[PDB]
Order: sequence, then C-alpha cells, then structure tokens
Amino acid sequence: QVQLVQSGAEVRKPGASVKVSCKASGYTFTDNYIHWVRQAPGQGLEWMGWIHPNSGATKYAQKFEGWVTMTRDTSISTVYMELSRSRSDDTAVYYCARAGLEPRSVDYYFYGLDVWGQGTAVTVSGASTKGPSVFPLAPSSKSTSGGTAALGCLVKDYFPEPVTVSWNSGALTSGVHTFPAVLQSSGLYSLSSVVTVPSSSLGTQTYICNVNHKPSNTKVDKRVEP
Amino acid sequence: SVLTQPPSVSVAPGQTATITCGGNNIGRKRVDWFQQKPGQAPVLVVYERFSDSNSGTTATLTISRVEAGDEADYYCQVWDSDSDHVVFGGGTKLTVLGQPKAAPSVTLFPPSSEELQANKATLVCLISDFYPGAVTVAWKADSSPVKAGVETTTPSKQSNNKYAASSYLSLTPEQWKSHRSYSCQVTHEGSTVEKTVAPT
Amino acid sequence: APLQLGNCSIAGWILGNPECESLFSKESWSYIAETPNSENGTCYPGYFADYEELREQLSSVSSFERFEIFPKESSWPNHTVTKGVTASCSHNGKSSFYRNLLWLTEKNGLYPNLSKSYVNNKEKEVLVLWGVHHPSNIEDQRAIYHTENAYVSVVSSHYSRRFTPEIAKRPKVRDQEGRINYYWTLLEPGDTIIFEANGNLIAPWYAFALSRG
Ligand SMILES: *[C@@H]1O[C@H](CO)[C@@H](O[C@@H]2O[C@H](CO)[C@@H](O)[C@H](O)[C@H]2NC(C)=O)[C@H](O)[C@H]1NC(C)=O
Ligand SMILES: *[C@@H]1O[C@H](CO)[C@@H](O)[C@H](O)[C@H]1NC(C)=O
Repeated sequence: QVQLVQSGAEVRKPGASVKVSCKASGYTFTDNYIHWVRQAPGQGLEWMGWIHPNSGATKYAQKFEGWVTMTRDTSISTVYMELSRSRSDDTAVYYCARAGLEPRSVDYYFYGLDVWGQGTAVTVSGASTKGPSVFPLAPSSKSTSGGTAALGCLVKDYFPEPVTVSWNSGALTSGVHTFPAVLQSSGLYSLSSVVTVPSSSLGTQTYICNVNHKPSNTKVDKRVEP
Repeated sequence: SVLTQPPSVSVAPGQTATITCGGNNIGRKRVDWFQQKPGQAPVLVVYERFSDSNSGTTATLTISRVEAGDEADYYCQVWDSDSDHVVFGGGTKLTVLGQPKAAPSVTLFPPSSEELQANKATLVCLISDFYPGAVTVAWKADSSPVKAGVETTTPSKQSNNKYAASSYLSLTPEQWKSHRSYSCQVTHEGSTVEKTVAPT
Repeated sequence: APLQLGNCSIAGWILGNPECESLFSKESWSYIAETPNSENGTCYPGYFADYEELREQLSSVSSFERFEIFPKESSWPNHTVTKGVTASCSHNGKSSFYRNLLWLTEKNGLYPNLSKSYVNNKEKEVLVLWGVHHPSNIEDQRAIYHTENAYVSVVSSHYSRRFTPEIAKRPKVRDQEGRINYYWTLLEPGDTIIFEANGNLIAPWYAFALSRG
C-alpha cells in the first residue's frame, strides 16, 4: 500500500551540498509528517528533523540545525533534505519516515513513525587513491602457543577499497583469516591478515603475504619472520 | 532525553526476552519501539508475542517465544516536550543464541620493526571466535586508559559463523617507546580479557 | 421534585462527567439533592465562570431538553474530533471526555480558522457551554493547535467576549498541569450565537433547551 522511495546512494567530497529525495505514494502527501533520521555505520540512529507537506513547517534537532535544509514539493509528492556543507562524520545511511501512528490522547500528541524508507547511503571521504603500507605482524614469544604460533602482516593506510591478501602465493589457505578494513580518522583504510600455523615451522618455513591493491596498481610481497 | 538501553541481551530460543529503556518522565508518554535487522530499514513494533508495559521511570519491551527472525536491533523512542526533540535510544543487540556461546580469543601484535623504521607505530588487537557479536574494547598504556587514536570495527561473521572484531591504536615511535607496556582489554558477558605488548 | 445528583456536583453534571452521566435523566425538577464534594465534578481542572449564577438559574425548571447543538460528525470536517481524550476523565479504564463538549485538535497538520453558529429556533431559552484550553507548555500547544497566538471569540446580541489563551505551568491537579476554563451563556429565542477561533476551543457538543417556569 503506502511506501516511501528514496534517492540512491550519492558519494561526494567534503564541503559539497548533498540532497536526498523521499517520495510518498499510497497516501495523500499532505496528511502526515515526514521525519529524517540518520544512522552512522555500525551505530544507533539520531533524529534530525521533520517537515509537514501541508504547512511547510520545519523543525530541526540542535546538532543538525543550520546545515540541513528540508523542503517539499506537493506537486510531485516528494520531500527533500539538503545537506549543505559535507564533512567526513556525515558519512551514514539516511532514512525518511512518515509519522502515521496517530496519537490517541491530547496528553501525548505525537505521531509515531509507522513506515520508513529504504535508506540512502551518503559517503563523504574525499581522499585520493593511495597505495597500501605493509608491516608484518611478527610473532612474539607470547604469540607462540606450543604446536601452533600466531603471525601475520598489517596492511595500513590505503584508499580505496578493495585489497586482497594471500599467503605463500595461495598455497597457504589453512588457518588464514583476513579481516575487514577500518576507516581511520585520517580518511584511509587499514586491515590485518592473520595465519594460524604450527609453532614448529618458525625459523624453518618462510611466510610471505601477498597484498594486491588494484585501484593504485600496487602489489606488495612481504616476508614475515620471527 | 538520554534514553538508555542495554548493549546486548542473549535469550535462548523459545524463551522470553525483555528490553529495558530508562529515562526521565516517561510516565504518560508512550514509547515507540523500532526493530532493525542487519542491513535493513527499521520497522515499528506493532502489537500476542510482542507487548509493552511502561511503569514510571522505565519502559520495557517483552518478546515471548523468541524466534530466529525476531533477533535484531531494538530502539526505543520518546518525544521530549521541553527539549522539543525526538529522542532515540542507544540500542539493544538482542541475540537469540541458536548456537553455543563463546568467549572471544584475543591476539595483540606489537608495532613491527619496519613500521618503527618508517616512523609509525600501530598496535593490532584481533578479537575472534565469539558469540554473541558484541564486545567493548578498552586500551591501556601502563594501566592508564588511552582514548585517542583508537579505531574499532563492528563485529562480523567469521568463516565459522562466529564473529570477529579488530581494533587499532596509532602511535609515533616515541609514544610506543615511552611506556613499559601497552594493553588491549576486551569485555564480553562480564568476562574481561587483557593482552599486553611491551617494547622489551 | 429534586434532582438527586449524588456524588456529582452541578458543574460535573452540567458538563457530562463520565462517571456522572450514568445516573441522571429528568425533565421537570425543582431542587438539587446534591453534595458539594465533587467526587464526580470537573475531571479536568479549571474555573467555572459565573457558576454561582448558573446554579440559581438551573434550579427549578419545567423543561429539560438535551439536543446536539453541533453534531460531532458533521460540524467540524476540517478538525480532528477523536483525539480529545485524557486520563483525567478516564472511564471504565479508558480515557474519555465530557459527553456534552468536544475537544477539537489539528487535522492533517493544520488548524484552520473556524466559524460556526446556532440560530435559536427552539422557541425556548437554550443553555450553551464552552471551554477554553490553557496548556502547560508551548510545545504541547503548538503540537495540538499549531498557532502560537490562539484566540477564541464568542459573539451574540446578549453575550460578547473574546478569549486569548496563554501557556501556564499550574500546580498538578488530577495529574494535569494544563487547565480549561469553562464559560456559559443563555440564548434568547430567535438569537444566534457565533463561535470563531483558531485553536484551544472546547466546542459545545450538546446544548440544553429549558424553560424555568
Ligand atoms: C485566519 O484569520 C486571520 C485573521 O483575520 C487571517 O489573517 C489575515 O488575513 C487577511 C487576508 O485578507 C490579511 O489581510 C491580514 O493581514 C491577516 N492578518 C490579520 C491579523 O488580520 C488568516 O488569513 C485567516 N486564515 C485562514 C486560513 O482563513
Ligand atoms: C475543509 O474546508 C473546506 C471549506 O472551506 C471544505 O470544502 C473541505 O472539504 C474541508 N476539508 C478538507 C480536507 O479540505
């Protein structure tokens, strides 16, 4: 029946106005509120504001007042949120929800958020393509466990995704686990690969991790030694 | 304002699950609960198995005969008249076990020699093989908390359906050499695991 | 013949208190049989204007006719009539309101200017009751009525007064900080009474046609 369609995911450089569209169908656009909320990746949501298409009245949260601007067009039954001035911390998925849960009592006169939208992924990082910086995770005595050691290499400061890691040119696949990358405050990415191997092969078997970064055409081979 | 929810709740399948949402003057105000499955848009909890009961300073959401599809992230929400702001709760990662629990294994790698020779210092703390997928990571430098230059990933499914998480902490070669030891302290279901690396 | 109000006060009975209405249905009475203790009175706190005058006039009436002055379904198409309920007037465990009044709230994010009236054709003198809501905080007022400079105007050839509600934090009575103030007038036969407002009006759902003699 009722649904909210949202503009697709846009990627922008910091400092640029990014606008998200939210269109309503199956109900008379003038009826209910439309709220906007945002969810930082892996975190909770934060309410941002709301606008009523019938009156055009808007209301913003304290953290979001000033830079966000919310408009509407009754003719096309679409509501807009404009994100003037982008910065890295605004990278998040942004939802639009209509307030269709009609309040029952005057005591609590607040329409609840009944139907939501698919979600728009806004990605802002800038950052030019940069080659990975590999630092082997050398096994220490505490990493040795008797019959099985713990060693790897660290892929640090790279942009963009993706990067693939292999060990001994793909011959060593047992005990291998490559972790997903994290976005540092510098704007660059870093991940780690760990290989679980018998502590007997140390100082005898040679361990090399292969790091491939296609976007910058950087291949790194690196020995991991005790 | 500042509604508070638990980081994680674990319930065995077919049992009962309760989620607590604490704040001031919830009283007359109703609390809207939203359910967000991973990678999905949250949906409003409408309501036999689902039922709420608010009393005074705390609102509670209860799920009866928990199912695998019920498992998600739960979010309470209340409008604060004075602040004029809609307030969202912090969040609850409810975990219907369906899989034997496990305490994480921690691996902490020291800054490598060639990163030290490149004028950088990064500690790699690897958290693996755990269930449910929710931990709190705390770094230490000679038993003193460090809350700068820390980056932690959200847990994700491993090769064996268990979860894995990682956390970094960037230094200069001077900060790494200026302390006797550095510690990575993980917490999971009350239990706490600490791993330490030293410049020797 | 008395009226046997019981635990109900005149103000509670005259307005349609939910736990009141279960026991009253008379047409020709002369006395009161009432207890001033309002166990069942103004379930919403406020002031009943010219109350003392109103008890004298109600006392000893030959006829008592209750009729729909403004039908709730037809009179207010551009306003909401179903959300004016409160726990202060709860009945049988469910929030309720006066059986003879109506709490208009916003519809579709708008509270249009309202203009409605009754031309007294009943040939009998009519009792018209209305209230003006005074909310506790500005945010509740904005949510329910949108306009922040609300006005209520009641005009007739015999009665003319314009109310301007204000936002006030008053000590908690029946778990309610806000107040409605209650006002009344008597409509001469052949006279018209006009209500004009942009919010905060407790409209008359039911009016009473009477003859004192
Ligand atoms: C509700 O009533 C107010 C007050 O009369 C209206 O506001 C006036 O509208 C007229 C339009 O001719 C203007 O000339 C005035 O300047 C407005 N202000 C005042 C103080 O009179 C308002 O337009 C009405 N709204 C609706 C929807 O009818
Ligand atoms: C609002 O009032 C107008 C009269 O001015 C009427 O025609 C209309 O049906 C009412 N309702 C809506 C939703 O416009």
